[PDB]
Amino acid sequence: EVQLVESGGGLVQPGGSLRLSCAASGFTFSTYAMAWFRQAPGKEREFVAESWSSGTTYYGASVVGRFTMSRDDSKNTVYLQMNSLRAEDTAVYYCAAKRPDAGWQTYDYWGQGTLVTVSS
Repeated sequence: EVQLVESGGGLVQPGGSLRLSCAASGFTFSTYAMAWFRQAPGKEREFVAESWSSGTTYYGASVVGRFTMSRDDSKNTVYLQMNSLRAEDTAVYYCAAKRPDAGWQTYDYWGQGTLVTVSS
């Protein structure tokens, strides 16, 4: 079955940086959109970033200019580079995958997440 596996979570101080990665298999990676979402304690899941093999990449309003996402289609891996981290970036971060022929909010596959804590 499809696997999406996040790596890289942990504790970072405010102002620090952290890079997450997500390894994908079991579906046609090159044609899907890959995305990062996050869920802060007790809140609804929030869009973070999305990237297509065409190069098109875009971000949530709260993170644009601080986070960057990249994809390595040759290695079935995506990355989230998080800079200038803030306490309110604390969340479980999830990788997700979306078919090119699905509605723009329909994500078929979800990783199990990685915890990121930003605290002094």
